[PDB]
Amino acid sequence: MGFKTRYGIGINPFAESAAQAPASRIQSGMPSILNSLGKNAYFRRVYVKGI
Amino acid sequence: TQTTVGDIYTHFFQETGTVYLQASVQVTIDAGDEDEDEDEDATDAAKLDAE
Repeated sequence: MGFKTRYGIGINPFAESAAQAPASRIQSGMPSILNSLGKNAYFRRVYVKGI
Repeated sequence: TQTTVGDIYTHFFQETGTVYLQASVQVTIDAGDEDEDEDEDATDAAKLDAE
């Protein structure tokens, strides 16, 4: 017996928020190295060392 | 092991479990030229996990 399902995820528009225009009119909305890696503006993470 | 951008690597931590890591900048994993002599802390595996 096996299971199977399909979900998919996607980045949000204006995620990078550092550029004023999309690259190629129609672009993939799925996260990747050049579009989502440590460039989103909705989330910031800080390590805590000392405790 | 020399990292290459965009590639995927996997590892298992002795205290927290396994996790998959995607390199963003090319780098030498070991320490470059460190993680010897001055450590005097723990086993080989515990040294790699710290780095």
